Amino acid sequence: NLRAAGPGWLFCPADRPERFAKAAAAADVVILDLEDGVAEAQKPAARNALRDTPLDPERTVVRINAGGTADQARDLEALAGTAYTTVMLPKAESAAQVIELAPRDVIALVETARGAVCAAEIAAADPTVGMMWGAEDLIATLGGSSSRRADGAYRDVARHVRSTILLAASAFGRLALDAVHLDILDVEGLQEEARDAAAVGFDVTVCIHPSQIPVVRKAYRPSHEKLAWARRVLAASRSERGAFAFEGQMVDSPVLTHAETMLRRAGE
Amino acid sequence: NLRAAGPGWLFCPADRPERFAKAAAAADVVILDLEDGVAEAQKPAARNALRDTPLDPERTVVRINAGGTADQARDLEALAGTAYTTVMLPKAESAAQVIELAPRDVIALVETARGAVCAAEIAAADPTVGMMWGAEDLIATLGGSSSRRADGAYRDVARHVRSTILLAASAFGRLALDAVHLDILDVEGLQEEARDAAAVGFDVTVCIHPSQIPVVRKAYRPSHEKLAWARRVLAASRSERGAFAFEGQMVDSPVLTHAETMLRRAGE
Amino acid sequence: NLRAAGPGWLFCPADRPERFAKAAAAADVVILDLEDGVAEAQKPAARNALRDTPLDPERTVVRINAGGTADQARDLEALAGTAYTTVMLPKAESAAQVIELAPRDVIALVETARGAVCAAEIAAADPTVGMMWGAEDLIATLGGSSSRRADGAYRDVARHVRSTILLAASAFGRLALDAVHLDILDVEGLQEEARDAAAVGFDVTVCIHPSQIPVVRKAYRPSHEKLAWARRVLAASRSERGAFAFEGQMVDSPVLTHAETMLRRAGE
Ligand SMILES: CC(C)(COP(=O)(O)OP(=O)(O)OC[C@H]1O[C@@H](n2cnc3c(N)ncnc32)[C@H](O)[C@@H]1OP(=O)(O)O)[C@@H](O)C(=O)NCCC(=O)NCCS
Ligand SMILES: CC(C)(COP(=O)(O)OP(=O)(O)OC[C@H]1O[C@@H](n2cnc3c(N)ncnc32)[C@H](O)[C@@H]1OP(=O)(O)O)[C@@H](O)C(=O)NCCC(=O)NCCS
Ligand SMILES: CC(C)(COP(=O)(O)OP(=O)(O)OC[C@H]1O[C@@H](n2cnc3c(N)ncnc32)[C@H](O)[C@@H]1OP(=O)(O)O)[C@@H](O)C(=O)NCCC(=O)NCCS
Ligand SMILES: [Mg+2]
Ligand SMILES: [Mg+2]
Ligand SMILES: [Mg+2]
Repeated sequence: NLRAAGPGWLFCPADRPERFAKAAAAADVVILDLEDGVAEAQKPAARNALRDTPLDPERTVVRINAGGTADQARDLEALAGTAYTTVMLPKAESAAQVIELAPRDVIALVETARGAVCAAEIAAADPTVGMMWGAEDLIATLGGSSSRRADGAYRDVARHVRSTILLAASAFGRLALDAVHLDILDVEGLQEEARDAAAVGFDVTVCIHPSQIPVVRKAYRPSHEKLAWARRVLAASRSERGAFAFEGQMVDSPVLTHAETMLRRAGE
Repeated sequence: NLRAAGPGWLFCPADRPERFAKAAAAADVVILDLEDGVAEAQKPAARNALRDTPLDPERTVVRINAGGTADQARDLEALAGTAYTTVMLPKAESAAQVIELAPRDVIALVETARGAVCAAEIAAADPTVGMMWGAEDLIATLGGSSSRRADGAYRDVARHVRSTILLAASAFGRLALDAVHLDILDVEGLQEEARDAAAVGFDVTVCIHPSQIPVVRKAYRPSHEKLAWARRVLAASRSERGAFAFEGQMVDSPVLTHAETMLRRAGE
Repeated sequence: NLRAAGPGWLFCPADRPERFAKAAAAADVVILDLEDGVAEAQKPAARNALRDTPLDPERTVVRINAGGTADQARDLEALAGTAYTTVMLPKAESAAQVIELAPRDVIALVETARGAVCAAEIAAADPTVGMMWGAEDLIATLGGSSSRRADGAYRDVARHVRSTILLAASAFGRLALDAVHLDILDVEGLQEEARDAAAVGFDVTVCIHPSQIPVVRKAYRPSHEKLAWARRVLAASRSERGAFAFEGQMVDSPVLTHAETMLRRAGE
């Protein structure tokens, strides 16, 4: 039940076991990384550390290597000596890549054009429990050079893939995870992203530094002004029958659902 | 031939029959609503109203309840006592949901992640004559809480689904209907939306208040500046062979088509 | 190997053979146009010009007419008398339209809703070596009247299709070609577009005037500021193993790939 954890998930390289406990303490869910966070020469040591420094398997996911690679094979061998049951699959590009990871639960990280093109097949695969997107491998594999424009906003194709993943995940009832914010000190930019992610239905914002978790948790709580409105409209709705105008707005079922969702997030 | 009616379509709850004639007078097409506009407890009375206060079936559509619901069964039973032949299907999620509504004409309202993912299949279904998108059920079903950002623009996933629906509809020659504007007094925002809808090829902007119709109709006629240009380029084109530069712009077939479409709209 | 040619491709109407050598001199690759650049009445003459005034077939593409048209038939007949082996297919709408052009290499120009819906199938077709998108026929066929909003940006549906084609192209290892800039003297607007195109992984910006070519070649060279950063981060990486923080940013494999890609571009 990762769907009950909290929105602040945190990457930690698997070759840094001295930080595992810190990460577990700071975050709702830790993603121990055997992939791009760790250099090739350091992967074997990272795998040893996984086995030798267990976190709670109910709140820890392991990002393994891409399908068909020698590393993934070594990863799955190492995982056989752990109690970890959920993995994150990078460069997820087909349903088959997820299905071969049975009986583990899988979070598919779509971060290539092929993955975007196949997002719905990947989402529908049986072991999938969530979908994440990655802007940086996406731009890298497209042969590009930057995921953001001068003003910091994501370039269109990244914005496009983010929506693609959110819909693919939601269409098949999977968790949706938003991309990492690479500018560590940029709490302002992270706050804006997290608030928007929360508004559109993402379940999680993945973080790369523990200082980011409190920003993400706060961002997933609706503002005082949003909560006041949620309260007002739901109260007025108790006296109405069908569509009605409230504070100049046409309100009915899905709008009341937004209000309920806001109060739910405030409560939990 | 809804195709031949104006762009101003107007929802009216079916449990408000004293407003039917008003709605029919103000709008090009009326959508009598048996779904979210009407509370569950009032649906039977709305169904009775549908039978007892008929509107011109050549300019009226009935939004029924979602596929697989007991409410949709009751709606279709009530529909049997009417002349209405076009229905709007909310939460359209598969070609099958549309096909089972034969022999009626169907406008598919895609307002869920699954709908967006399956948009093209829904558009290609035989009884489909139109596609609409719905931002609020979309966000609600995603688990989100806000369809628009602080400055009022639709969030990315809504913009994405809008374009998805326009393309799916056009690829199969269906009418495309743009989403409702819930801020009733926000004539400014409606105007902005409706002008853009007209410019990209939407056939209709759906309205929730009769005061919105005049705004939509005006927004769908190109501005004086656009029409002057259309006239100029087309005049110039009659003495042209192939691509040519007009007022510093490269002009060929599709640009001339744009100009003709403007003048056609001014004509209509 | 059009992939090894620069990013500056130039359309020239096939009924203007006195400009062929000029085109060839200015551009990296010339696209000789038998479609919309040429009026129907001038097409047979254009076809004679193609035969009578040959360009280097290793650096020339021919845009033929759409699938199923009498004009395409005549285009292919005319082409049998040339050494041209790559064609551009306008209004590309299915894999079948591409496959029937074997054994020639095909750049599929997607510029209709159907094309956008079928983009991945088109890209995957065996003869496809490139995908381009066309904003003006897109709006034209949707029944719209302008591809850009007041401030000059492309409307959403065009931005949507652009990303769609970039992903489809890249998912199947095809060249990705960005859309023409119709405002000839707007070199500032072209610069912005081309820089973004290069940043997200487009291989080509297609031009309609030889004055645009220098702008495009310059835009595909990363700025002094970006190159400075690429040098720094890659130098720093040779001292690191795995993810590291550089100048406040989380850095790992794909980001370093971005840097390498910038330097590769500066080298070319
Ligand atoms: C980028 C990174 C290497 C920075 O290292 P750094 O220079 O040591 O960062 P800081 O100096 O700001 O460290 C601050 C504190 O937080 C800790 N910390 C930083 N990142 C951490 C992480 N991902 N997990 C656990 N603890 C972390 C540090 O250990 C340090 O703790 P301490 O002062 O109590 O000893 C680190 O943030 C990191 O590993 N991020 C994740 C990278 C990753 O996994 N990428 C793969 C997918 S994007
Ligand atoms: C939101 C709503 C309930 C507001 O009702 P309201 O409080 O009466 O709004 P107003 O006071 O501004 O109404 C003004 C006039 O316009 C009429 N009117 C308002 N909305 C109307 C509608 N959708 N159809 C017909 N007439 C309408 C009212 O009857 C009133 O007429 P009158 O003065 O001649 O008697 C109403 O706009 C409505 O029902 N909209 C449609 C809701 C819907 O169908 N949602 C589902 C799909 S999104
Ligand atoms: C738009 C167009 C007709 C402009 O005509 P124009 O008025 O003659 O252009 P200019 O006056 O700026 O010409 C300037 C010079 O560039 C040349 N030139 C302009 N466009 C050229 C082209 N597409 N190919 C080769 N040479 C071109 C002209 O011959 C002229 O050369 P010169 O004066 O050194 O002898 C011409 O640019 C053109 O044909 N563009 C392509 C249209 C097209 O192919 N559309 C279909 C796909 S989008
Ligand atoms: Mg990655
Ligand atoms: Mg709805
Ligand atoms: Mg075209």
